[PDB]
Amino acid sequence: TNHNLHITEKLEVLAKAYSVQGDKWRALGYAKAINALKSFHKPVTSYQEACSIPGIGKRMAEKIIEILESGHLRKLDHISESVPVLELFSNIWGAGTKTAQMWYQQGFRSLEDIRSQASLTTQQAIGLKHYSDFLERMPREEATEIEQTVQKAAQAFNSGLLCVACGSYRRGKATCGDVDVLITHPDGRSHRGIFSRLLDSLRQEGFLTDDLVSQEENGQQQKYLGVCRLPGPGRRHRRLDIIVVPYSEFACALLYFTGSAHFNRSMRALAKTKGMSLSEHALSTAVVRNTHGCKVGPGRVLPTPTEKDVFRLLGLPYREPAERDW
DNA sequence: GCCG
DNA sequence: CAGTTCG
DNA sequence: CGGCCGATACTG
Ligand code: NA
Ligand code: NA
Ligand code: NA
Repeated sequence: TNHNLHITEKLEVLAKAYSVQGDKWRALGYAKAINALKSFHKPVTSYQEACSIPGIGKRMAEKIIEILESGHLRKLDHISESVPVLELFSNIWGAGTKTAQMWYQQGFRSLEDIRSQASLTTQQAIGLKHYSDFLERMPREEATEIEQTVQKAAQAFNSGLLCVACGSYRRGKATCGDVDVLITHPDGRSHRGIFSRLLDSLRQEGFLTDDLVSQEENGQQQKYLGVCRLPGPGRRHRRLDIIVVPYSEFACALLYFTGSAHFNRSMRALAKTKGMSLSEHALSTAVVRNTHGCKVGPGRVLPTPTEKDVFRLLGLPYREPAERDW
Protein backbone atom coordinates (compact mmCIF):
# COMPACT_ATOMS: atom_id res chain seq x y z
CA THR A 1 0.00 0.00 0.00
CA ASN A 2 2.96 2.42 0.71
CA HIS A 3 3.05 4.75 -2.31
CA ASN A 4 5.46 7.24 -0.72
CA LEU A 5 8.04 5.27 1.21
CA HIS A 6 10.62 7.59 -0.36
CA ILE A 7 9.36 10.43 1.86
CA THR A 8 7.58 8.65 4.73
CA GLU A 9 11.02 7.28 5.53
CA LYS A 10 13.01 10.47 5.93
CA LEU A 11 10.17 11.97 7.96
CA GLU A 12 9.95 8.99 10.33
CA VAL A 13 13.61 9.51 11.19
CA LEU A 14 12.84 13.14 11.99
CA ALA A 15 9.70 12.14 13.91
CA LYS A 16 11.48 9.66 16.19
CA ALA A 17 14.20 12.27 16.76
CA TYR A 18 11.67 14.79 18.08
CA SER A 19 9.99 12.04 20.08
CA VAL A 20 13.10 10.89 21.97
CA GLN A 21 14.12 14.49 22.69
CA GLY A 22 10.72 15.01 24.29
CA ASP A 23 9.07 17.29 21.72
CA LYS A 24 5.97 15.08 21.88
CA TRP A 25 3.51 17.37 20.13
CA ARG A 26 5.81 18.04 17.18
CA ALA A 27 6.40 14.28 16.94
CA LEU A 28 2.66 13.69 17.04
CA GLY A 29 2.41 16.20 14.22
CA TYR A 30 4.88 14.25 12.12
CA ALA A 31 3.26 10.94 13.03
CA LYS A 32 -0.03 12.10 11.56
CA ALA A 33 1.57 13.52 8.42
CA ILE A 34 3.23 10.12 7.97
CA ASN A 35 0.23 8.12 9.18
CA ALA A 36 -1.58 9.80 6.28
CA LEU A 37 0.98 9.85 3.48
CA LYS A 38 1.16 6.08 3.75
CA SER A 39 -2.65 5.71 3.60
CA PHE A 40 -2.56 7.62 0.34
CA HIS A 41 -2.61 5.90 -3.06
CA LYS A 42 -0.61 8.05 -5.44
CA PRO A 43 2.87 9.47 -4.96
CA VAL A 44 2.48 13.13 -4.00
CA THR A 45 3.97 15.27 -6.77
CA SER A 46 2.91 18.85 -6.09
CA TYR A 47 3.16 21.27 -3.17
CA GLN A 48 -0.57 21.81 -3.69
CA GLU A 49 -1.18 18.07 -3.92
CA ALA A 50 0.32 17.88 -0.43
CA CYS A 51 -1.54 20.64 1.41
CA SER A 52 -4.79 19.18 0.08
CA ILE A 53 -4.06 16.16 2.27
CA PRO A 54 -5.45 16.20 5.83
CA GLY A 55 -2.67 16.07 8.40
CA ILE A 56 -0.31 17.96 6.10
CA GLY A 57 0.28 21.70 6.25
CA LYS A 58 2.42 24.23 4.40
CA ARG A 59 5.42 23.40 6.59
CA MET A 60 5.16 19.66 6.09
CA ALA A 61 4.39 20.13 2.39
CA GLU A 62 7.58 22.17 1.98
CA LYS A 63 9.72 19.44 3.55
CA ILE A 64 7.93 16.85 1.40
CA ILE A 65 8.88 18.91 -1.65
CA GLU A 66 12.59 19.18 -0.85
CA ILE A 67 12.64 15.38 -0.82
CA LEU A 68 10.84 14.88 -4.14
CA GLU A 69 13.44 17.31 -5.49
CA SER A 70 16.61 17.12 -3.40
CA GLY A 71 16.07 13.48 -2.51
CA HIS A 72 17.35 14.69 0.85
CA LEU A 73 16.16 16.83 3.75
CA ARG A 74 18.72 19.35 5.00
CA LYS A 75 17.09 19.01 8.43
CA LEU A 76 18.16 15.36 8.76
CA ASP A 77 21.79 16.45 8.53
CA HIS A 78 21.51 18.71 11.56
CA ILE A 79 19.96 16.20 13.95
CA SER A 80 21.81 16.12 17.26
CA GLU A 81 24.30 13.28 17.61
CA SER A 82 22.63 12.52 20.95
CA VAL A 83 19.47 11.18 19.27
CA PRO A 84 20.74 7.64 18.55
CA VAL A 85 21.81 7.37 22.18
CA LEU A 86 18.56 8.81 23.50
CA GLU A 87 16.74 6.26 21.33
CA LEU A 88 18.94 3.42 22.61
CA PHE A 89 18.22 4.44 26.22
CA SER A 90 14.53 5.17 25.62
CA ASN A 91 14.06 1.62 24.32
CA ILE A 92 14.72 0.35 27.83
CA TRP A 93 11.29 -0.46 29.31
CA GLY A 94 10.65 1.94 32.17
CA ALA A 95 12.91 4.71 30.88
CA GLY A 96 11.31 7.56 28.94
CA THR A 97 12.59 10.79 27.42
CA LYS A 98 13.32 12.35 30.83
CA THR A 99 15.48 9.44 32.00
CA ALA A 100 17.22 9.16 28.62
CA GLN A 101 18.12 12.89 28.55
CA MET A 102 19.42 12.71 32.14
CA TRP A 103 21.60 9.67 31.52
CA TYR A 104 23.00 11.36 28.43
CA GLN A 105 23.64 14.58 30.33
CA GLN A 106 25.49 12.44 32.88
CA GLY A 107 27.89 11.19 30.21
CA PHE A 108 26.37 7.77 29.50
CA ARG A 109 26.51 6.60 25.86
CA SER A 110 25.83 2.86 25.79
CA LEU A 111 23.91 0.10 27.52
CA GLU A 112 27.27 -0.98 28.92
CA ASP A 113 27.51 2.43 30.66
CA ILE A 114 23.93 2.12 31.90
CA ARG A 115 24.50 -1.40 33.23
CA SER A 116 27.63 -0.51 35.19
CA GLN A 117 27.02 3.09 36.27
CA ALA A 118 23.37 4.11 36.00
CA SER A 119 20.97 4.04 38.92
CA LEU A 120 18.16 1.78 37.70
CA THR A 121 14.60 1.39 38.96
CA THR A 122 13.32 -2.18 39.39
CA GLN A 123 11.40 -1.87 36.11
CA GLN A 124 14.38 -0.50 34.16
CA ALA A 125 16.68 -3.24 35.43
CA ILE A 126 14.08 -5.72 34.16
CA GLY A 127 13.83 -3.80 30.90
CA LEU A 128 17.59 -3.82 30.39
CA LYS A 129 17.83 -7.52 31.23
CA HIS A 130 15.50 -8.31 28.32
CA TYR A 131 16.54 -5.42 26.06
CA SER A 132 16.71 -7.49 22.88
CA ASP A 133 13.63 -9.57 23.71
CA PHE A 134 11.49 -6.49 24.29
CA LEU A 135 12.34 -5.25 20.79
CA GLU A 136 11.32 -8.47 19.04
CA ARG A 137 7.82 -9.39 17.92
CA MET A 138 6.46 -12.93 18.14
CA PRO A 139 4.51 -14.97 15.56
CA ARG A 140 0.80 -14.72 16.34
CA GLU A 141 0.76 -18.48 16.85
CA GLU A 142 2.94 -18.04 19.95
CA ALA A 143 0.64 -15.30 21.20
CA THR A 144 -2.12 -17.89 20.94
CA GLU A 145 -0.10 -20.25 23.17
CA ILE A 146 0.38 -17.51 25.75
CA GLU A 147 -3.29 -16.51 25.80
CA GLN A 148 -4.28 -20.17 26.07
CA THR A 149 -1.82 -20.57 28.93
CA VAL A 150 -3.37 -17.68 30.88
CA GLN A 151 -6.95 -18.70 30.05
CA LYS A 152 -6.28 -22.26 31.19
CA ALA A 153 -4.87 -21.12 34.54
CA ALA A 154 -7.79 -18.70 34.92
CA GLN A 155 -10.63 -21.08 34.02
CA ALA A 156 -8.84 -23.67 36.17
CA PHE A 157 -10.26 -21.92 39.25
CA ASN A 158 -13.43 -20.44 37.65
CA SER A 159 -14.64 -21.79 34.24
CA GLY A 160 -17.02 -18.89 33.93
CA LEU A 161 -14.08 -16.51 33.28
CA LEU A 162 -13.99 -15.02 29.82
CA CYS A 163 -10.46 -14.58 28.45
CA VAL A 164 -9.59 -12.78 25.21
CA ALA A 165 -6.32 -11.82 23.53
CA CYS A 166 -6.57 -8.28 22.19
CA GLY A 167 -4.21 -5.74 20.67
CA SER A 168 -2.49 -6.54 17.38
CA TYR A 169 -3.51 -10.17 17.85
CA ARG A 170 -7.23 -9.41 17.65
CA ARG A 171 -6.60 -6.94 14.82
CA GLY A 172 -5.32 -9.98 12.93
CA LYS A 173 -1.63 -9.14 12.64
CA ALA A 174 0.87 -11.84 11.71
CA THR A 175 3.21 -10.90 14.55
CA CYS A 176 2.58 -9.33 17.96
CA GLY A 177 4.71 -7.05 20.13
CA ASP A 178 3.24 -8.55 23.30
CA VAL A 179 0.15 -10.43 24.39
CA ASP A 180 -2.84 -8.45 25.71
CA VAL A 181 -5.21 -10.65 27.71
CA LEU A 182 -8.56 -9.21 28.80
CA ILE A 183 -10.41 -11.10 31.55
CA THR A 184 -13.96 -10.57 32.77
CA HIS A 185 -16.90 -12.63 34.03
CA PRO A 186 -20.49 -12.68 32.63
CA ASP A 187 -22.09 -12.64 36.10
CA GLY A 188 -20.65 -9.26 37.05
CA ARG A 189 -18.79 -9.98 40.30
CA SER A 190 -16.78 -13.23 40.15
CA HIS A 191 -13.90 -11.31 38.57
CA ARG A 192 -13.07 -9.62 41.89
CA GLY A 193 -9.71 -10.34 43.51
CA ILE A 194 -8.74 -13.06 41.05
CA PHE A 195 -5.31 -11.60 40.22
CA SER A 196 -3.95 -13.13 43.41
CA ARG A 197 -4.98 -16.59 42.26
CA LEU A 198 -4.13 -16.25 38.56
CA LEU A 199 -0.69 -14.69 39.01
CA ASP A 200 0.19 -17.31 41.60
CA SER A 201 -1.01 -20.12 39.37
CA LEU A 202 1.18 -18.74 36.58
CA ARG A 203 4.16 -18.18 38.88
CA GLN A 204 3.66 -21.68 40.24
CA GLU A 205 4.23 -23.23 36.82
CA GLY A 206 7.16 -20.87 36.35
CA PHE A 207 5.43 -19.20 33.42
CA LEU A 208 5.95 -15.66 34.70
CA THR A 209 9.60 -14.61 34.83
CA ASP A 210 9.38 -10.95 35.89
CA ASP A 211 6.75 -8.47 37.06
CA LEU A 212 6.89 -4.89 35.76
CA VAL A 213 3.60 -3.49 37.08
CA SER A 214 1.62 -5.45 39.65
CA GLN A 215 -0.05 -3.73 42.59
CA GLU A 216 -0.94 -6.90 44.48
CA GLU A 217 -0.87 -5.65 48.08
CA ASN A 218 -4.12 -3.95 47.04
CA GLY A 219 -7.21 -6.00 46.18
CA GLN A 220 -8.33 -3.41 43.64
CA GLN A 221 -5.71 -4.35 41.02
CA GLN A 222 -6.95 -3.69 37.49
CA LYS A 223 -3.85 -4.55 35.46
CA TYR A 224 -0.72 -6.65 35.28
CA LEU A 225 2.31 -6.08 33.06
CA GLY A 226 5.04 -8.67 33.11
CA VAL A 227 7.34 -11.09 31.36
CA CYS A 228 6.57 -14.71 30.59
CA ARG A 229 8.25 -17.55 28.71
CA LEU A 230 6.71 -20.70 27.26
CA PRO A 231 8.49 -23.97 28.18
CA GLY A 232 10.92 -25.85 25.95
CA PRO A 233 14.00 -24.88 23.88
CA GLY A 234 14.22 -21.88 21.56
CA ARG A 235 11.83 -19.81 23.67
CA ARG A 236 12.21 -16.07 24.25
CA HIS A 237 10.90 -13.91 27.09
CA ARG A 238 7.68 -12.16 25.97
CA ARG A 239 5.78 -9.17 27.33
CA LEU A 240 2.42 -10.07 28.87
CA ASP A 241 -0.26 -7.53 29.77
CA ILE A 242 -3.40 -8.66 31.58
CA ILE A 243 -6.40 -6.57 32.59
CA VAL A 244 -9.35 -7.75 34.69
CA VAL A 245 -12.57 -5.80 34.23
CA PRO A 246 -16.16 -5.78 35.55
CA TYR A 247 -18.55 -7.26 32.98
CA SER A 248 -20.37 -3.93 32.61
CA GLU A 249 -17.23 -2.33 31.18
CA PHE A 250 -16.47 -5.27 28.88
CA ALA A 251 -17.24 -3.60 25.55
CA CYS A 252 -15.28 -0.42 26.31
CA ALA A 253 -12.43 -2.51 27.74
CA LEU A 254 -12.32 -4.70 24.61
CA LEU A 255 -12.39 -1.70 22.28
CA TYR A 256 -9.59 -0.05 24.26
CA PHE A 257 -7.39 -3.13 24.53
CA THR A 258 -7.88 -3.98 20.84
CA GLY A 259 -6.62 -0.59 19.66
CA SER A 260 -4.80 0.51 17.78
CA ALA A 261 -3.50 3.27 20.06
CA HIS A 262 -3.92 5.93 17.39
CA PHE A 263 -7.34 4.49 16.68
CA ASN A 264 -8.39 4.84 20.33
CA ARG A 265 -7.09 8.41 20.42
CA SER A 266 -9.00 9.43 17.28
CA MET A 267 -12.19 7.86 18.57
CA ARG A 268 -11.81 9.54 21.95
CA ALA A 269 -11.06 12.91 20.33
CA LEU A 270 -14.25 12.38 18.33
CA ALA A 271 -16.29 11.64 21.44
CA LYS A 272 -15.00 14.87 22.97
CA THR A 273 -16.25 16.96 20.02
CA LYS A 274 -19.73 15.53 20.71
CA GLY A 275 -19.68 16.45 24.39
CA MET A 276 -19.10 12.81 25.32
CA SER A 277 -16.12 10.86 26.66
CA LEU A 278 -14.69 7.42 25.99
CA SER A 279 -12.31 5.47 28.22
CA GLU A 280 -11.46 1.82 28.81
CA HIS A 281 -14.14 2.04 31.50
CA ALA A 282 -17.08 3.61 29.68
CA LEU A 283 -18.64 5.88 27.09
CA SER A 284 -20.30 8.90 28.73
CA THR A 285 -22.63 11.60 27.46
CA ALA A 286 -23.45 15.09 28.73
CA VAL A 287 -19.88 15.45 30.01
CA VAL A 288 -19.05 18.91 31.39
CA ARG A 289 -15.70 20.36 30.28
CA ASN A 290 -13.91 23.64 31.02
CA THR A 291 -12.29 26.12 28.62
CA HIS A 292 -9.22 23.91 28.25
CA GLY A 293 -11.39 20.88 27.50
CA CYS A 294 -10.69 19.25 30.85
CA LYS A 295 -13.35 16.92 32.26
CA VAL A 296 -15.01 18.91 35.07
CA GLY A 297 -18.37 17.11 34.96
CA PRO A 298 -18.82 13.29 34.82
CA GLY A 299 -22.08 13.31 32.87
CA ARG A 300 -23.65 9.87 32.59
CA VAL A 301 -22.46 6.47 31.44
CA LEU A 302 -24.27 5.10 28.39
CA PRO A 303 -25.26 1.43 28.10
CA THR A 304 -22.59 -0.20 25.94
CA PRO A 305 -23.17 -4.01 25.87
CA THR A 306 -21.08 -4.44 22.73
CA GLU A 307 -18.46 -2.63 20.72
CA LYS A 308 -21.12 -1.96 18.08
CA ASP A 309 -23.05 0.09 20.62
CA VAL A 310 -20.03 2.37 21.15
CA PHE A 311 -19.67 3.06 17.44
CA ARG A 312 -23.43 3.50 17.11
CA LEU A 313 -23.66 5.93 20.04
CA LEU A 314 -20.87 7.96 18.45
CA GLY A 315 -22.60 7.99 15.08
CA LEU A 316 -19.97 5.81 13.41
CA PRO A 317 -20.26 2.72 11.23
CA TYR A 318 -18.89 -0.37 12.98
CA ARG A 319 -15.35 -1.57 12.27
CA GLU A 320 -13.88 -5.03 12.57
CA PRO A 321 -10.68 -5.21 14.65
CA ALA A 322 -8.63 -5.63 11.46
CA GLU A 323 -9.85 -2.25 10.25
CA ARG A 324 -8.61 -0.37 13.31
CA ASP A 325 -4.87 0.14 12.64
CA TRP A 326 -5.82 3.83 12.40
C1' DG B 1 4.52 19.40 13.55
C1' DC B 2 -1.59 20.18 12.34
C1' DC B 3 -5.88 22.32 13.06
C1' DG B 4 -9.98 24.95 14.64
C1' DC C 1 3.56 14.94 42.38
C1' DA C 2 6.57 13.73 37.58
C1' DG C 3 7.46 9.99 34.79
C1' DT C 4 6.07 6.22 32.09
C1' DT C 5 3.18 3.06 30.42
C1' DC C 6 -1.19 0.61 28.01
C1' DG C 7 -4.36 0.43 23.70
C1' DC D 1 -4.02 31.01 21.19
C1' DG D 2 -3.71 26.40 22.58
C1' DG D 3 -5.25 21.41 22.35
C1' DC D 4 -3.38 17.29 20.53
C1' DC D 5 -7.02 10.54 24.80
C1' DG D 6 -7.95 8.90 29.13
C1' DA D 7 -10.43 12.68 35.74
C1' DT D 8 -5.13 5.79 31.99
C1' DA D 9 -3.15 2.92 36.30
C1' DC D 10 1.16 2.29 38.66
C1' DT D 11 5.70 3.68 40.78
C1' DG D 12 8.51 6.07 44.26
NA1 NA E 1 11.29 3.14 27.61
NA1 NA F 1 -0.09 -5.43 22.08
NA1 NA G 1 3.90 -4.84 43.07
